[PDB]
Amino acid sequence: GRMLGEMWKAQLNQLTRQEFMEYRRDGIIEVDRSAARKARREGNVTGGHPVSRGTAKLRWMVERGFVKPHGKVIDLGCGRGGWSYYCATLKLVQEVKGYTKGGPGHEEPVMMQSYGWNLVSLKSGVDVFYRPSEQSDTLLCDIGEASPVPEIEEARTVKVLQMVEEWLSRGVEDFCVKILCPYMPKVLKELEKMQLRWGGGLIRVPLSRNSNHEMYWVSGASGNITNSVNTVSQMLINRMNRTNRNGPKYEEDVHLGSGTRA
Ligand SMILES: C[C@@]1(F)[C@H](O)[C@@H](COP(=O)(O)OP(=O)(O)OP(=O)(O)O)O[C@H]1n1cnc2c(=O)[nH]c(N)nc21
Ligand SMILES: Nc1ncnc2c1ncn2[C@@H]1O[C@H](CSCC[C@H](N)C(=O)O)[C@@H](O)[C@H]1O
Repeated sequence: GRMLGEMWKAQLNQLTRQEFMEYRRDGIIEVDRSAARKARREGNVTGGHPVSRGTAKLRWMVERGFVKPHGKVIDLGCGRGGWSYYCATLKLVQEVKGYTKGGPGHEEPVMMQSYGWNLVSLKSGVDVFYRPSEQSDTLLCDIGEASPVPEIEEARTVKVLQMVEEWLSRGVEDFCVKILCPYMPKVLKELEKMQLRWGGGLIRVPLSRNSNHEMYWVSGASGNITNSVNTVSQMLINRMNRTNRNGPKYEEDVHLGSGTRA
């Protein structure tokens, strides 16, 4: 038998494009980024606007205690830097190192002056899958590229977990790791072993789009992995089958201020 999430992916792939676009943001929470997009086009780096939607997703988890960034934070796949700049605003964070691939088709780090920007060092041109691990107090990873083929998303997710395993073995106190495809067998098998060793649990951020099944493995959660994943699959399938669509529920984006930290 298959996990319900496999069903969801098959049904997702059968939507027309118009159906898909009507579904992907139906009933999710979305922060309004109109001012942020104007800020990046105007080079406004002091207005507190996050560089991406990712900031609001990590804020959601941090304010619920699912991860408590502190000390030295390493941000794997930092992209423009939304997670890294957010952590540098936090009282217990002392240093943020972000690594991302960059180059054609990939986001380059953006230089911002949000609060605590001077604690952030972002490095492009870095393939984290071949980078030696380093010590960290907080380990973040937001990597996982979508595909219509669930076996490709499965393999991509397993590769992330095998990399994270090396970084966690350095001794990490807090973590938050994107699980792109949590319902496929090879991901479940690996995650269950890694939960046994390192703890944590899977959570679904309601800012995630209905067009993906992404969940985050976070140190400040617990709970059965199979049940957590199934709960998300049923929600996403329920939303796909309720065809009176409303678009997202809008909320306010994070304000990251400006200024250096001592
Ligand atoms: C093919 C996919 F399965 C993608 O593998 C997944 C994520 O496609 P996506 O790039 O939007 O990812 P998403 O936006 O959710 O994630 P974030 O940006 O928040 O990180 O949706 C499906 N998909 C994309 N386009 C279409 C489409 O035209 N028609 C249909 N039927 N399915 C589509
Ligand atoms: N092998 C790899 N090594 C390093 N970065 C990678 C990678 N594969 C993908 N990435 C990067 O992972 C990034 C995920 S971006 C995630 C959003 C980010 N947390 C924010 O808040 O802005 C992408 O920019 C992508 O280019």
